[PDB]
Amino acid sequence: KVLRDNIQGITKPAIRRLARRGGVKRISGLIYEETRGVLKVFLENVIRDAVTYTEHAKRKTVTAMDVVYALKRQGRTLYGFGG
Amino acid sequence: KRHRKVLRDNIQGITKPAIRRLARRGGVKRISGLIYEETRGVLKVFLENVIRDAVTYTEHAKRKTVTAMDVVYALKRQGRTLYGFGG
Amino acid sequence: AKAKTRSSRAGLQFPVGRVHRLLRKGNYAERVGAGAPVYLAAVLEYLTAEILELAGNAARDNKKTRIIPRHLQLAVRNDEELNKLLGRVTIAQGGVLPNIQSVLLPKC
Amino acid sequence: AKAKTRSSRAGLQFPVGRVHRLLRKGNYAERVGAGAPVYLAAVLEYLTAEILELAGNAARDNKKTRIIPRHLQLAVRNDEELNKLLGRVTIAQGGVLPNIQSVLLPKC
Amino acid sequence: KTRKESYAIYVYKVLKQVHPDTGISSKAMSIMNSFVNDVFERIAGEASRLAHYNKRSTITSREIQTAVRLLLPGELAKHAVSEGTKAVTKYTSAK
Amino acid sequence: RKTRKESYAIYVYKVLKQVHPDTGISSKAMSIMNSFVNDVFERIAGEASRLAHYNKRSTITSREIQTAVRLLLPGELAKHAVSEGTKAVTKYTSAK
Amino acid sequence: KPHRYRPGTVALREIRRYQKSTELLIRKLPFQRLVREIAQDFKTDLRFQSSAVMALQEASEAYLVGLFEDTNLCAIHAKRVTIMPKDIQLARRIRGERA
Amino acid sequence: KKPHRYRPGTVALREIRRYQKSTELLIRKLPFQRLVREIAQDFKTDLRFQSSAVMALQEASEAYLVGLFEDTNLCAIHAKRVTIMPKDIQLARRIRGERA
DNA sequence: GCTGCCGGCGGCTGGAGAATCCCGGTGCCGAGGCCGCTCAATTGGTCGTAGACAGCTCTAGCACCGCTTAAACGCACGTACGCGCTGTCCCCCGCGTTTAAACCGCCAAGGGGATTACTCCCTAGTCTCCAGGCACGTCTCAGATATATACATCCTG
DNA sequence: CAGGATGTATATATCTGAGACGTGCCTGGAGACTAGGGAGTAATCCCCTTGGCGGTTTAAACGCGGGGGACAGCGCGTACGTGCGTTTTAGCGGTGCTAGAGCTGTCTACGACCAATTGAGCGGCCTGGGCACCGGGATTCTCCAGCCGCCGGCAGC
Repeated sequence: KVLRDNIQGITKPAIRRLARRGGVKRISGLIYEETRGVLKVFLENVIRDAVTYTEHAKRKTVTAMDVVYALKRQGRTLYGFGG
Repeated sequence: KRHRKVLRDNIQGITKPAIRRLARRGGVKRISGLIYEETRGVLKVFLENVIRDAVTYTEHAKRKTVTAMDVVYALKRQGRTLYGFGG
Repeated sequence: AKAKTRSSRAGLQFPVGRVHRLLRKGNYAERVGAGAPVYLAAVLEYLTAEILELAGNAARDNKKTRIIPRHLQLAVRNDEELNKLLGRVTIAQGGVLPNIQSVLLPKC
Repeated sequence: AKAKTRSSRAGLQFPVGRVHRLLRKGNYAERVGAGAPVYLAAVLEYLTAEILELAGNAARDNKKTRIIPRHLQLAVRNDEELNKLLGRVTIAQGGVLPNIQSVLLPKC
Repeated sequence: KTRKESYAIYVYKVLKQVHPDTGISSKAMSIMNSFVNDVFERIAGEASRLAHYNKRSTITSREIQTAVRLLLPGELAKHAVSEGTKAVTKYTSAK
Repeated sequence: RKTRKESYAIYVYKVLKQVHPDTGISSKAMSIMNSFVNDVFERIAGEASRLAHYNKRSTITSREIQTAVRLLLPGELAKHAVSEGTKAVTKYTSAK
Repeated sequence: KPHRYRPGTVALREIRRYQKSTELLIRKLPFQRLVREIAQDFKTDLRFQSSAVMALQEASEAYLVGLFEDTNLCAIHAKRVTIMPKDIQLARRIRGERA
Repeated sequence: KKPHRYRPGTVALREIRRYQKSTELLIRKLPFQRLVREIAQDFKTDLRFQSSAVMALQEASEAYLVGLFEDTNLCAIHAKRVTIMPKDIQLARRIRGERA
């Protein structure tokens, strides 16, 4: 059993723990796919900008400074990696 | 009797029919009777937030009049960019 | 002699020279390159042309010749990729787009 | 003659000269004043001092000596005005404030 | 006296270039002028921050190109980059 | 052994040493504090540069920073921040 | 004897009429007085041009129309047609305005 | 005798208490890193990610999803429910100004 | 009437897992002395933004009556709201298990990064003349009235 | 369950006229003709941290089974929002009329700028010793289901 998509790697218990930190009590069984969709969309929206920043800097490595920049651009500032 | 004619109870000037028209443009059929005070409070706090920045802009400019340039500046500052006033 | 303007040589209907001067005086960077105003003016001209053609289509649909801010809102919001650009902006006398939830309609 | 730092004259421990030079290379304006770096350094020092005091309060409330990002996030979210200042900022290794809606709680 | 600048003439030429028999109102002209001024500043500030990010002291067509990619969503992005490249290559072809 | 960088390490540590003399700060929290200082500095400086270019001026003085602080920091932070900014500017000017 | 219109149908005609148009829905004198009174405690002896009142009026109407769109979304989500202050508060809370 | 089993929906509260107090991430590092790398493989081929960049992206997305789930909880409770449903997420995002 | 009987009622008690505390041992590593360099502070002089004063002057605010139409008040009325009962069937929650994350060790190497010679592109200095801005000045063709028909309702049989 | 009468909307012929669009006039700012000197740029080497590999091992994800409780739906009370007739009240306006703040032009002056010297703030690099961490066991912390005395109906008379 080795053939698996990396989108499914966001396991159902991981979503459950994330929602527990969010503060929810009972979760419907169709949350576990909508949350994957939201996660994928959010990851594209940030890694697209991260990729663009790396291309502009003529680098091939996606820097943590770059991810911070793309996040602050998106309206979600990150603390812990420079600034 | 030259100036300083302070008025009061003018937030009631945002009448219930005005809020109903604004809601119907928003897209609601049925209306509560108790949402009018909440909506008036919401408008008051929004206007206070915008007007604070508008007034501090003029005070920085050392002017005694508030321009639409100033209101637009304050609106764009808080993330509510407004077009149509020399932006 | 034989003075010739920048917008003509760049094939642009937008003020490349004015954009260059405004970048220079806008405190964006210590120095500004020569192709940057051309690229920026081209992008601005494309964006305004797209919005203007959509607004003209809206006005022609409305059986109206001139363009009013209502048509500008109608063109900006009806196009999703423009609406994403102008999501956090509002235009004076623009109104909104007529829509009603299917819940609000009667039975038949 | 003998020299001395600016912050000694301005009564600060936050670098007036560094802030001045940062404003200078930051392309913010053509010219910057002599008191604007000092005012900015004072505002930065005030905000940092208040944040650090609030975070140290939580750290000592957890019977710890060294400030941790969890305590600092607790201090940021637990003061309403600082939460407003840092509303769209997310703190890595900060977690979330413990808050449970009263509906989810049991009947008794 | 006290001349003021705007984008009215260029927006009018753009209108005549897409609809040579369609006019605009005075309010929509200010609306378009404000939109142009807003997008111009939005792209220029992003390019400035891009240059500051890499310790570059210059703004070039590459910085504005990257800013266009960041700002304009998708189809807008790959049309705008193409048009900017076309205009800059026509500019550099004949100096 | 080369390419030294710059940060607000000593300044934030010194601010801690005057407010909680027996409390230290971890590395991750300290880097987060550094990011916060950089973010707020960029915010205020951007607002002040906006004001300076925005009233057709070119010099950023204590008035621009004052209006930016009154314009960014909400509520009581604005009052204490402007109060300490003015007291710092007057302390600087008094002793040459 | 006389013809009477069912409730919600006139509200629907009015929802279609006020959404198609763009004319301003808050009377000018009451809103100008509201703005002037709100600006009193900020700085006394202030002067407001009709253009600034224009801008404030348009911004406020746009803001309230957007809030009522979100509030209608909340009311329909909760299987209601009527909008109550709880919907307005939730729309304001998820937006992050009152958070 | 009889066995001990908790009242259904109490260990849910216990996990809410525990995770709202904890600090570490709630998604395994390797699968999330694989997802990030796969989703950047479309934008550019042969991309390298810093060790810190991946975890920056990670806890950024974790904070985003925690905030979304909190808003979803509030929306569901506003709908006089306890179960969070896909329509709750859709409404929370739509009001937040993300989906539309 | 009044005996039994029958089901609930909540009040309480201890067995049940969970959580916490502290002693005991253990590293790991934030906080501190050292070197020197690199840049920040000092003179010395400039020159040019920005303050003042002096006007002009358009313009924001006040009053004042006539209109009229929207705002406020009432009044049947039926429709949405809220609640209560019900019947599920579908989330939770332990248990066995199957496994895949996580560490730990050793390498090769593409990629990031500091120096160097350089060259050649954006800046700086003047002249010039044409494109943008504005005061008109129109005659418009863009708009707004009042008219006349089709329409979508809500009742009847 | 199909027609008829109705308040709504639709088109359309004049009015009818504020104002987008030339037309010049003017002017100021952008382009054309000269160095120039530092900002980026290949070329080079020099690390480095990154991705890859292969044993354990071990907690976590997973599939199954039971349950009960949250949820959706249907019937019922109800009362409040809604649509419409009746004042009435204040926006709207159009008339002047008033000074007030905006706005521009000049002289001046002082403070931000910048160059050559010189000293120390601090960023780094070990380093000894000090705080966060883990173990097991004793100590509590809640949480749940059965025993029981009490209570209120329930068939008879």
